[PDB]
Amino acid sequence: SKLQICVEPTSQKLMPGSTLVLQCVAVGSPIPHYQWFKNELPLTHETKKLYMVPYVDLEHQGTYWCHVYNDRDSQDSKKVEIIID
Repeated sequence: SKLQICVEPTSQKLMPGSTLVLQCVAVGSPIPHYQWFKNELPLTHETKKLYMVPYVDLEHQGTYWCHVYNDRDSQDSKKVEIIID
């Protein structure tokens, strides 16, 4: 079945100390895999539908997206901006 992202991440405007929660959910068979990126670099070990940072600071500001893939198809989520004010 067609790999397709159904839940797209959302941009957020956060304060230091707030929680960052990004989500990307896809359907498909074979079952989709995920890998999150920030500022063009993979976030190590962030291979889940959720990416969550409990207490944010300025270092978490940036542009994020998730690569979603299986052994036939792949899609990139929308790019979202996390602003830390």
